[PDB]
Amino acid sequence: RECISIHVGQAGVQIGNACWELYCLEHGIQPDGQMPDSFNTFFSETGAGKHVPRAVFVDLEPTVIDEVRTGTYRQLFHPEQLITGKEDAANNYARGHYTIGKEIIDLVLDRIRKLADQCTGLQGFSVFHSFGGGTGSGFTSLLMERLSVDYGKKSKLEFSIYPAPQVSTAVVEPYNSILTTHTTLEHSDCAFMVDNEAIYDICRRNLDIERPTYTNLNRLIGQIVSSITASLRFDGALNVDLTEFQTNLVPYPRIHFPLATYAPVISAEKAYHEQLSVAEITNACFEPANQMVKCDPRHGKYMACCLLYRGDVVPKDVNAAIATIKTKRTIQFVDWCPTGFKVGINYEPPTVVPGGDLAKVQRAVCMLSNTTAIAEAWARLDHKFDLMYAKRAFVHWYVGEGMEEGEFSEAREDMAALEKDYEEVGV
Amino acid sequence: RECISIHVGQAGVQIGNACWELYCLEHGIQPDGQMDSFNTFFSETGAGKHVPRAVFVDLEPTVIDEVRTGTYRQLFHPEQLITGKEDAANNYARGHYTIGKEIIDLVLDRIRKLADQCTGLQGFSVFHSFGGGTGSGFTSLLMERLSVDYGKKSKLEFSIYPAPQVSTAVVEPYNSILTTHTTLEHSDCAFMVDNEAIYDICRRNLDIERPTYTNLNRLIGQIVSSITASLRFDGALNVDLTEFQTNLVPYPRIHFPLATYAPVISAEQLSVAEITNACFEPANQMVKCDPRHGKYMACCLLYRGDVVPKDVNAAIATIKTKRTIQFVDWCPTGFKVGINYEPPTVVPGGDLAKVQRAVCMLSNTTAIAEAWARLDHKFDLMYAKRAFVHWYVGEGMEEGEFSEAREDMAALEKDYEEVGV
Amino acid sequence: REIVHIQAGQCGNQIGAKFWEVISDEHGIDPTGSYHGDSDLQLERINVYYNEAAGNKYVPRAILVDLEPGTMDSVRSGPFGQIFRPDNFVFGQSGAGNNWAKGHYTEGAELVDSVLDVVRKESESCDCLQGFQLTHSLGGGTGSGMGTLLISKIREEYPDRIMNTFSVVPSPKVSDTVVEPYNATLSVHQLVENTDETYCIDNEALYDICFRTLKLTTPTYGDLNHLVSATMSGVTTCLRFPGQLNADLRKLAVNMVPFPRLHFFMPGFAPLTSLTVPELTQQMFDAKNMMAACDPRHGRYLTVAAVFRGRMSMKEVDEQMLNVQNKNSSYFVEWIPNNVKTAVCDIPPRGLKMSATFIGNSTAIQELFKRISEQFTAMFRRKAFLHWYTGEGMDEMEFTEAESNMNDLVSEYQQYQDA
Amino acid sequence: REIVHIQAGQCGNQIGAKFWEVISDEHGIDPTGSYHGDSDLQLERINVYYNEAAGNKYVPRAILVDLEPGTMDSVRSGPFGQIFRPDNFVFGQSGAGNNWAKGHYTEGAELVDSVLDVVRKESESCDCLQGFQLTHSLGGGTGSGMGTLLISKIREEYPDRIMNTFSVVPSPKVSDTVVEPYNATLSVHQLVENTDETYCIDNEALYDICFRTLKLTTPTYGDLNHLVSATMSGVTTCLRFPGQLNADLRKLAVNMVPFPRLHFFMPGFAPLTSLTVPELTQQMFDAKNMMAACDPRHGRYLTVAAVFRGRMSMKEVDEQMLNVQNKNSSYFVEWIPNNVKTAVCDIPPRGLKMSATFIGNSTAIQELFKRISEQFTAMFRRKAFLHWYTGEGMDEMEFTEAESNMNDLVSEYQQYQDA
Amino acid sequence: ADMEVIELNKCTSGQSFEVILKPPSFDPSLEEIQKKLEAAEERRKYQEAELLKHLAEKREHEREVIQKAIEENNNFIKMAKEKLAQKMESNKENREAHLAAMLERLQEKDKHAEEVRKNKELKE
Ligand SMILES: Nc1nc2c(ncn2[C@@H]2O[C@H](COP(=O)(O)OP(=O)(O)OP(=O)(O)O)[C@@H](O)[C@H]2O)c(=O)[nH]1
Ligand SMILES: Nc1nc2c(ncn2[C@@H]2O[C@H](COP(=O)(O)OP(=O)(O)OP(=O)(O)O)[C@@H](O)[C@H]2O)c(=O)[nH]1
Ligand SMILES: COc1cc2c(c(OC)c1OC)-c1ccc(OC)c(=O)cc1[C@@H](NC(=O)CS)CC2
Ligand SMILES: COc1cc2c(c(OC)c1OC)-c1ccc(OC)c(=O)cc1[C@@H](NC(=O)CS)CC2
Ligand SMILES: Nc1nc2c(ncn2[C@@H]2O[C@H](COP(=O)(O)OP(=O)(O)O)[C@@H](O)[C@H]2O)c(=O)[nH]1
Ligand SMILES: Nc1nc2c(ncn2[C@@H]2O[C@H](COP(=O)(O)OP(=O)(O)O)[C@@H](O)[C@H]2O)c(=O)[nH]1
Ligand SMILES: [Mg+2]
Ligand SMILES: [Mg+2]
Ligand SMILES: [Mg+2]
Repeated sequence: RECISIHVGQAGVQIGNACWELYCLEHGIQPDGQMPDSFNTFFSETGAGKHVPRAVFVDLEPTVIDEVRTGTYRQLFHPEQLITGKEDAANNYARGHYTIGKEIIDLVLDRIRKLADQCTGLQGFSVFHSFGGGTGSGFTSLLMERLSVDYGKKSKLEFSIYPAPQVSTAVVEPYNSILTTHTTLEHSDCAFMVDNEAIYDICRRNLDIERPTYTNLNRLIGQIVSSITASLRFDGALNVDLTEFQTNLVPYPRIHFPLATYAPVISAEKAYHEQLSVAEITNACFEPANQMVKCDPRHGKYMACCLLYRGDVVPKDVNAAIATIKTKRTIQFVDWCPTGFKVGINYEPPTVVPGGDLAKVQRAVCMLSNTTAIAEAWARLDHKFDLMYAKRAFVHWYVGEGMEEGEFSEAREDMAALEKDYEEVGV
Repeated sequence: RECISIHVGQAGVQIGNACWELYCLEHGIQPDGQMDSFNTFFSETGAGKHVPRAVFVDLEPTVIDEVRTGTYRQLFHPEQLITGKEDAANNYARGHYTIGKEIIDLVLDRIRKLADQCTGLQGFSVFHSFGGGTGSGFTSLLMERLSVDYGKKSKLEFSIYPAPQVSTAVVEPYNSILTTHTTLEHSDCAFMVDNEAIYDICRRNLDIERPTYTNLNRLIGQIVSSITASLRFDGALNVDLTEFQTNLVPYPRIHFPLATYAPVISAEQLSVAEITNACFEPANQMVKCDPRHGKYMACCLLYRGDVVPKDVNAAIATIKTKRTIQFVDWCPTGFKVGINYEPPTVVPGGDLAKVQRAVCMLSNTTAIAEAWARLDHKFDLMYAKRAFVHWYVGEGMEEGEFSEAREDMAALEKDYEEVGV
Repeated sequence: REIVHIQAGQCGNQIGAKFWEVISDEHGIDPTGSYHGDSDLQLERINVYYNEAAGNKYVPRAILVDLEPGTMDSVRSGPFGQIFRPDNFVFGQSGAGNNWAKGHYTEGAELVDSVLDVVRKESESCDCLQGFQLTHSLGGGTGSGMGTLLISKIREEYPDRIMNTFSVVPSPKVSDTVVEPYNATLSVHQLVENTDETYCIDNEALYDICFRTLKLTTPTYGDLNHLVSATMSGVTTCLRFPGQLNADLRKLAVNMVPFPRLHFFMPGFAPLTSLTVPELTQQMFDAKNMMAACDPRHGRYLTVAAVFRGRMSMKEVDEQMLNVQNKNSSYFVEWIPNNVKTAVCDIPPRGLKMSATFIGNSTAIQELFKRISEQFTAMFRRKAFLHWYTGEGMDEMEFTEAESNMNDLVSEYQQYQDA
Repeated sequence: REIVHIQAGQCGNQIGAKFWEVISDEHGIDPTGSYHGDSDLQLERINVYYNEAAGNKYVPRAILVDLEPGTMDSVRSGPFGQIFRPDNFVFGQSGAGNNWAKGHYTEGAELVDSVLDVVRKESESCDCLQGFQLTHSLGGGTGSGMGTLLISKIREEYPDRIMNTFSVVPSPKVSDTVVEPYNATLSVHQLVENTDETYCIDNEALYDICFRTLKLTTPTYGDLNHLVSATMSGVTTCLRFPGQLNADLRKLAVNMVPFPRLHFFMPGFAPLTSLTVPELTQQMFDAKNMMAACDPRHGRYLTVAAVFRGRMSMKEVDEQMLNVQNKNSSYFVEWIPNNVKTAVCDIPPRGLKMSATFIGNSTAIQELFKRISEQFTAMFRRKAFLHWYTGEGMDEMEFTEAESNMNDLVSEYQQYQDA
Repeated sequence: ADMEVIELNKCTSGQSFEVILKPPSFDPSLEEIQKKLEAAEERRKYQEAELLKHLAEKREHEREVIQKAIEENNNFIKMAKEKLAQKMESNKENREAHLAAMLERLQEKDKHAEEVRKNKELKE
């Protein structure tokens, strides 16, 4: 039925800031308020005009949220769904999860419950946050723990941002990622990882931008997310229910992180070109250069594939495209699991931002796969962490806020385990 | 901030008489009265006059009387000139006990009358003879008591070490040893001036067959000027006493730095490199001896006049290449260089000429102890027979105080030698 | 979020004075007056370094401290003399020192409270206080002794916020006192304990840059400060200017200092004296261009942080910045991943069309501590000029206790040239 | 600072009378009148030897004592007879003596008070009294006996100030009495105890100088006094004249007498009778030219003091003065350092273009004491003329007690020809 | 290739259908735990309550230094103020005694003359 979005910390905020804008454009809601159920999934028809989101934005410093209460969309939200916190997260889980968090948790927790109160039978939360990064790791982890206390069943879907050297990280980043992903794991149902290097990469090979901005990256991520939710905003089979999301992608409680691949990304200017064939975009879906987490599944195995189409598309083709997508390709499905392909088509065409860098497209695909090769990213992170921890590199800052040296072991200890589970699923 | 000068006894008085005159000429104060910076040493009194922060004391009038006679008569206050009718007699025992006691309270109180118009005084510069009646006696007593009334405040003495030719007195060595003992635990840093060294410089340089006091004093005047200068002008070399001494004395044992004046040349331009070169030359010292023998444990260069550091450097470089560096084991290679742009003015009818630039060099060497020996020997050898001791026992001194004092000089001479590598 | 600036002791005061008038003209501020300059940015984070008072006026959040008038009245009747808030100056009057003891006990303690209670009014005035930064010399005493004291008293009243300092470490050439090594060692120990980050400006390095590489014979205290002053603007740029980072100054700490013992940074500047990019990097990573007498070669870098300046393409920067830690990839500790971060800002400094500055946490700094500890134990051997301190109240073993702490600092930096 | 002059007993009175008229013409003073003479100096320290009265007038600070009128009225109707203050003369009237006893007990004591009470007036009139000097003979009694008494009574009323005497020690040739040795010994003892310095003018020496080196056959008391009189001016010069020394007369004592036992000086003069410099020194250091019958050869010098006179270059004096204690460097005790001091003054004496005088504390003086103690124990053996004293009240053992003290003085001087 | 697809659901603006390709071939978050969180407060408040009880420690050694200083000085004055005074008492007593012994001997070889002139009264 209903559906709350939570955006915590800079990355979280700004990402949602850009996908709440694609949402509006998709459902035609002029910023201020109304349009001249279906999409009630995400908005609450407030007042006798306005349309307002079911979202909450939290950051531990103003700055980011302040720019939201400034630029148009200023009117779009309620002042109360925008929580801000004066003192910064400092860049270490330990602060966000303990010291600085505690102080703002009770105010957030209560407001998201103020939103869930006008929802006859809520469904769950979609949460957006950074992997490394101050409050993104810290506060998130704490939110989720307590969200599990106040909302027993209700599912939790996280949209995490896996950090990458070039789109500037922070030295301590790997600690933070490992740290959150530990506590946070036994509490999420299914999570969508997004490698910043992958998106930086797509913006280069495709949009052709020498220096990709955040505002450039986010727009693209916006689209992937839109395509992910979509299903449950327009209502029309395949993932029309948060439950049905995990039921289709995660076979194991170990919160599995599906690998997302977006269809045709092509720059305006190239806009008035040729419409890409239904067969072709599917064909571009089984292509590493177009993933969302840098790695490669021609290596590992697949244990649940999903195709989410959008626009002008009849199944008749989607079929013949699948047929030929198997013939001269790396099928490599895993031992005890069908050959999934829960196909979903959502006739509603892919709208894109007006001054954007991508053009309108006749039809687009999404493909959410749960492969074993996604663990190649859990490795890349562990190594960084392991190698720094080999000398207590920056640990003292965390012990400083009040953490145990033990929680560092105990967390990497899980990541050692997960990487084992992942590999263990192979044939 | 402020700075009191005290001149006790003949030598003390006359020396100051001549460097208070070089002071005036340096700061241009027409004797009569008038013309901060210049304030370190003078108190702007009345709505005209400039007057020194000094006190002159002697136990007979004579000397002081000539001061209240010759021009400069107006320059001081009548009070700052204390005089005492009965002489010191030439024996510490009198100056420190018998005849002193009587005038100490009156001096002590007047110098405090001077220090009262001084928002945050600094210390005293005291000029006195080594052997010599009240120079040894009274001085010693003054310093004891100054330490009682002025806790912290530093004491800088300018002592005159006696020498056979510019007439001494048979008993001189007793007196010197005597004062330098009591006086030692109470001074912070002292500048010794060998009368033989100055007699010597006036011969090799000024070319005077018979050097007068008035001839010697003029020269000493200059050395002293260059020493103080820094803290009179002001923002230059050795600012606020303390940082002056903190620079020369490494050990509480009052260390007596060795002074060497730059170019002394008679009236009727020397290179920056050359005068520095003349500074490491025994024939130009202030205490006859030689440091090519002992070691250096803190060197200081105090320039005056037209000088850029660019040269002072290249002069030092070459001053070490073909020379006896000989610095001591545990101490850098000092050379706190200080330049004081203000040119070296000299007395008008004087024997030395105006000079473009002059150097000062204050070094604390171990070889300065060669003078502490030359004195001990004289003393030791006379005391070997109680030579004149009875005159001291006569005023009321103990034969023990003679032992107890030489006893320290035995110790000092040990310490000095002990600092060697 | 907002920082106060303490500036104490002849060197500190002179150093900072140039800092102030240098950033003030960057932001476009008159001796008193406000803005004037067709730029617009400037003002965003002007907040950070300027509490602003009556009418237009800008007045820096600065406290001025010393134990002798002179040096202060040098500023007042000087560059941007009128800029500072009058009762923000804290005179000393009494004897200076040039002896630590005096400044950290006797003549020091005397003032402390009257300063502490002026930093207290600036701080509590701040909307959200970030921390303090202080400038002072480690040699001499009216700032190396009072300074190390001021800070020991800031933590205690502000454990909370972080402590930042720019400290000029002294050398045997271009020095006024024989005792400097005593004063230096005595502070180094203090710095280690109560500060989060300390920038080392070595004067030996400084002199070397003017004469060894800039034909400047007699190096004034002037063209020497010009170096420090330019470097200091470079180091802060990111917290006073754009909207790229933002710089919590805490984020800067948590990310530059891997190990508690406040690790001391050696800074470096690009073009100099009173520029292709590959040409700029090659220079900013050269020993011949560090602000501390060291030589990153004789030691690995723990973490490095560089900040460029001027209209230039980051495409080239990111490329050249990778090309340094490659032709030199052995000198970047490999147990800390992306340990070298670069920031670019596009508002040129004084003159200069292009500019870069560099912050480095390098174990080669060990070399500097070793050389001051060399003249220290070389003097404290046969207890040198020590009686100057004994006298002001200090104990003999408070020297050994400092020397001992300091050598460990060397024995730790030398421990992390590991694997 | 200021000295009074007692002058007692025929010899003393005559001796001093020439002294007075000799210095008076040096200073340019009339029989009464004041100054007259184109010189200007003179008057500085005229203070020292002349209390000045009504109008101009100069009147010497002199007390005249005797035990028989004659000798006094010899002065009054004589040289500068009018010069002395009238009630400053103290007549005796009664028997003279020429026997110590009479002058130190019976006829002596009788007067003492009336003299003492006049020295008391002169002294207490003095602005700052330096001490007394007395002239008298050791042989005979009206001054050798009253004198030694007068002084025994000055100390007691004046322990304070110092006692100076010029005493003529008598000889077997040119003598009026067989008893002189008794009178001499009896005083020598007294002098030893209550005086700080005593100059010995030996009459044996004196006679020798006139006949043995001056072709003068019958030596009057006249040309003989001329020697003593000239010597006495030479010895005092430095206290009555310049501004080179000043001479506290106590300074003179503290510096000439190493040992308490008042050591007796033998004086010597340069040119004589009634001069190149090397020629002047060679003479002033010659036995043949000492004022006491001795011979510095048979004994070392403890300390020596020489005072030149007249326009001559000190350059030469200091040179020659070193050249004496070199060609004779064995005769200057080496346990007392710079033990020979020389003073030069430029106001010539009577006649003489050049002049020098000499003061010597020499162990050879022993020779003199020995020779009077030789005729003493040579008479007191079989108790000679002794009954002349026994009778005036003296005790037999007061002679042995004197003799004993005296021989020690010899046994002490002879002790210091040590090493 | 040879697929056969089954179709679960046909909406208004959608259509979902699964396509099986080949036979697979096989066979309490706990509330109470905010005490974990408020264990960190009482460990951080410790860290700081330390480097504070450990800082006011330095503080009262600064009082001690300013103190051994002023008291260092005192014991130079009130020890060498009475080193002078009880030595210029050694002095008065010594000379006064030297000058009193010098009259003692003098007033007696005086009161002997008087007593042996009174011998010339019985004698002559
Ligand atoms: N894709 C994307 N990544 C971002 C964005 N902003 C920050 N990041 C990334 O997020 C990580 C840092 O997380 P932050 O959001 O800045 O951390 P935070 O504590 O939540 O935010 P602050 O409280 O402002 O420090 C790094 O990995 C960055 O690359 C963004 O707008 N888009
Ligand atoms: N350089 C220098 N030395 C002097 C001067 N006057 C005296 N002396 C020396 O000082 C020492 C004697 O000291 P005095 O000043 O005479 O002794 P005083 O007791 O202080 O003075 P008086 O009371 O006059 O005895 C000897 O070393 C002399 O050579 C002088 O004017 N200049
Ligand atoms: C009466 O006037 C005289 C007074 C004095 C001295 C003296 O002999 C030269 C006199 O002439 C007879 C005198 C004496 C003795 C010394 O030692 C032998 C001496 O060093 C020094 C002196 C004289 N002083 C000096 O030579 C001082 S530089 C002062 C005392
Ligand atoms: C004062 O402003 C600065 C503040 C900071 C940084 C910095 O670069 C040195 C600054 O410039 C001086 C900074 C530092 C260093 C890092 O590690 C070496 C890092 O990863 C990261 C940073 C900065 N953060 C980032 O670069 C993430 S984009 C934030 C902290
Ligand atoms: N670079 C820089 N260093 C200075 C300056 N002035 C002094 N110093 C150094 O700092 C040390 C002493 O500092 P100083 O300010 O004189 O001591 P203070 O009384 O504590 O302020 C000296 O050794 C100098 O090398 C300055 O103007 N700039
Ligand atoms: N040179 C000097 N000696 C004299 C003179 N008169 C006497 N004498 C010597 O002094 C001794 C005693 O002198 P005199 O005056 O008769 O004794 P008086 O009774 O004390 O005055 C004699 O033995 C002579 O040797 C004199 O005129 N001049
Ligand atoms: Mg953060
Ligand atoms: Mg004297
Ligand atoms: Mg200074």
